[PDB]
Amino acid sequence: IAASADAQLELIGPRAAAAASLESAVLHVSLTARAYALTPEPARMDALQAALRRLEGAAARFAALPKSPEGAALSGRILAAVPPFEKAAVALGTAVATGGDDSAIRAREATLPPMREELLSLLRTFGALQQAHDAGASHTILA
Amino acid sequence: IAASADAQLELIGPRAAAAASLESAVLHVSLTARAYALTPEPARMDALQAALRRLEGAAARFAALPKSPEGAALSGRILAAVPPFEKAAVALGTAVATGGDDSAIRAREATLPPMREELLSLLRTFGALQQAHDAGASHTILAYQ
Ligand SMILES: [Cl-]
Ligand SMILES: [Cl-]
Ligand SMILES: [Cl-]
Ligand SMILES: [Cl-]
Ligand code: NA
Ligand SMILES: [Zn+2]
Ligand SMILES: [Zn+2]
Ligand SMILES: [Zn+2]
Ligand SMILES: [Zn+2]
Ligand SMILES: [Zn+2]
Repeated sequence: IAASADAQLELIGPRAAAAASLESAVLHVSLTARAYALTPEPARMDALQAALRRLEGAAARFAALPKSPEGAALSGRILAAVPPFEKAAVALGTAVATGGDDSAIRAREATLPPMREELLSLLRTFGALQQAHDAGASHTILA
Repeated sequence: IAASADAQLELIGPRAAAAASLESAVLHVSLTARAYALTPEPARMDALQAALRRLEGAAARFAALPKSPEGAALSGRILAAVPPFEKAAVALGTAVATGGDDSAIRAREATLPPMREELLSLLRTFGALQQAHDAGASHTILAYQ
């Protein structure tokens, strides 16, 4: 009861942490993909690959958190956008790795930033709504 | 697209985490203090005690990370708010423990929530500003040259 309330409130820190880590994974993927387009070395290709695994890991962690009703709606949208984003970043990396046109690399890569922006904008809104519901639930328990 | 830019951007996650975690430690000290005062019992004194050590650790993690210039203002004040809030929390505890008068304990208790809400308000403002700053730095870092 008190224990179950406290269990609810203690999700805050981890929920916020998972959201930011998904945020940061989306960034790191964009950053590593851009850098590999820029300089098609082994270490760069490897860093991109590692970034995509980090992204799948962050999406999964994020997916597992209980969310507020508002929060869960956005969450679905966020998670549904992650596979297309990964997919596009994989095509980029592949286009580079296989020696594509400097023009084909440019085109694959140009696809990413609109997806990145959308993904980051949804997570930012998720953070805002969830934190508001956290504040309401917080007050109910401490009252 | 240099290494120095990854290092900058990789601070986002931990900083955000340390902010949420301090937010949570502060709630948790409030929640255990209240529960103790409502129902004085050994495990509840223990938890308030544990919550206090947790808050000192969360403050220390948060104080350790670099912050944007906007944050640095709010930041300084957040951290200075912690000791007074802990000190009040100890005084509520100690009052319940030493066998306080139902009135005096209500007074010490009442002195907590204002301090909690102010600190949490600051923290959330800090989060919003740092987020806006991180979003602008990320954008710039990934801009086409
Ligand atoms: Cl990054
Ligand atoms: Cl709600
Ligand atoms: Cl709590
Ligand atoms: Cl922006
Ligand atoms: Na509040
Ligand atoms: Zn990175
Ligand atoms: Zn709500
Ligand atoms: Zn708690
Ligand atoms: Zn700034
Ligand atoms: Zn942007």
